[PDB]
Amino acid sequence: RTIVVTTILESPYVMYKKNHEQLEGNERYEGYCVDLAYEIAKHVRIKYKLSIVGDGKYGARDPETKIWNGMVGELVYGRADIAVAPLTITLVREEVIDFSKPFMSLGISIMIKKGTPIESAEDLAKQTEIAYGTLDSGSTKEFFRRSKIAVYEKMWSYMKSAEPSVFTKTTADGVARVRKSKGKFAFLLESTMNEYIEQRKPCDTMKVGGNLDSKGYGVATPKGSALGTPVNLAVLKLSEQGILDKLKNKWWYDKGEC
Amino acid sequence: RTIVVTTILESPYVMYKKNHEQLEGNERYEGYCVDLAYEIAKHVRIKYKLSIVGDGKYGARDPETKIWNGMVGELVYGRADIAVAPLTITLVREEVIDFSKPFMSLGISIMIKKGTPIESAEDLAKQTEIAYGTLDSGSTKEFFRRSKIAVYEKMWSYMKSAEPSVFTKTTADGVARVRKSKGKFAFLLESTMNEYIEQRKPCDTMKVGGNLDSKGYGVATPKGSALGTPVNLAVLKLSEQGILDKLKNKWWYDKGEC
Ligand SMILES: C=C(C)[C@H]1CN[C@H](C(=O)O)[C@H]1CC(=O)O
Ligand SMILES: C=C(C)[C@H]1CN[C@H](C(=O)O)[C@H]1CC(=O)O
Ligand SMILES: [Zn+2]
Ligand SMILES: [Zn+2]
Repeated sequence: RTIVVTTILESPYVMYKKNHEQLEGNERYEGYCVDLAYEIAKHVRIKYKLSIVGDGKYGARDPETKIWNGMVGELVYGRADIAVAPLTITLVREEVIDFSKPFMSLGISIMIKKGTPIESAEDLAKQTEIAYGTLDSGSTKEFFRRSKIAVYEKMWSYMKSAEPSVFTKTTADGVARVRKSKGKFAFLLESTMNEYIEQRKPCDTMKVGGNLDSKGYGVATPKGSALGTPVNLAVLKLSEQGILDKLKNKWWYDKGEC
Repeated sequence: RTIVVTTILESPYVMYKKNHEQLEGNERYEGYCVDLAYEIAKHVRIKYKLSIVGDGKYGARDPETKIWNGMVGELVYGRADIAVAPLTITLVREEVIDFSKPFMSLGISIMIKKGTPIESAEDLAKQTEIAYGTLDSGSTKEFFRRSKIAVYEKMWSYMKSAEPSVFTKTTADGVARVRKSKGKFAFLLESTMNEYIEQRKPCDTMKVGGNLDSKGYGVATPKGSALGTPVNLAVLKLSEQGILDKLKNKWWYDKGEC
């Protein structure tokens, strides 16, 4: 009866509240995706419990074992009913779970320390004084691994052999590396996280140039679930009421520190 | 066996070629959605025929008869297998047909003649010297009709009573009215058409301000169709190959006249 909603810690989508150790159940979390889960549950009329995904991953298939990890895996193996997180809509995931229409749009983008002489991906690809990298797993890394576009193929060729490794484990690590590189590191990450960080102190990063692609985050359910259709319609309803726009403003811009 | 693909004339999505009267079948049309139909058909492996929708409408339900008109109606009543056009993904349509993930993103936007002193929707709502309106039917008009947001409610209140009528029948009429108003008419229309027109001679219009909402166009199929899943995956595949970006550039920007 109580619906299991898998998600993952990532600012400002899902975060522990400051006093979370005094709170219980859903009340210990806050963020965009926390607010979105509450609005979807009200429209679909369900009771639910937020569960943080055990392995801390989003979702990819191990090439050797064929096992799906992360939140995707939770849905595929029947351990969760719905995933609500910044889970990028990609063909390999859509083949195994269902995604709602997108609740947020985004693209891969470039984050630099203010003053770095880079304005585009082409600017990065042409040189190597300024190192650049992606998270060590995820949709952005796969974008580069799989691209057949000249400039991105060149970038992937550089990133896979660069030493020391240009890959980072978490968004916070990628950000700290831009901040502590003295302008010699640029981080390639989703425009949404890039936009959020650009409004946080110390106000020393910025998003530069256009995005390299155009995609969306979606709410995900197992294939065949009776919740899929109602969740999808709930997302469109919230879009048309202006609620997704209000939530983005609330968590990115209303209390922007810059 | 041959798949019926319903669509509609709208530049630069679907247009007759200059010598179309000497050509037959699919070869008489060209445009973004013509190229998109060809790429989807190749991936899904189907033979198809493009049919221009008889009533020249996109899709809405008559409040008296309950009958669906336009391309949506063609799908619902079984007269077409797929619709490929700038058909906006909206909750009322998604309740009755299936949409693919979005192949293009867009929002309602404002088109002005160069020099008009308007930079936002708030600027329009505050005054009446510069008249403003939408197409007489479609998603944009319904956006305003249904909005509960203060500024848009005020705009809808003005538009519904304004005399002479601020509504127009077609994009071309709305555009001609901006061009022939001497700066006293602004047209509210989807950002995609706004962007296209801004690159056509005489180069005297522009898109101003941000978009008022954020949505997408989708390829549509009847509910239950065996083509729905393969079409959806085809759209994601083309997105990830960069083909949707290439097609947008081809039809909007590569031969831009401005
Ligand atoms: C935060 C992470 C690791 C996630 C979020 N969206 C992508 C995903 O759904 O794969 C990942 C980021 C990216 O790959 O840059
Ligand atoms: C061209 C037209 C009348 C269509 C295209 N997209 C919207 C639709 O799918 O309703 C309409 C435009 C708009 O309402 O501004
Ligand atoms: Zn704790
Ligand atoms: Zn003819």
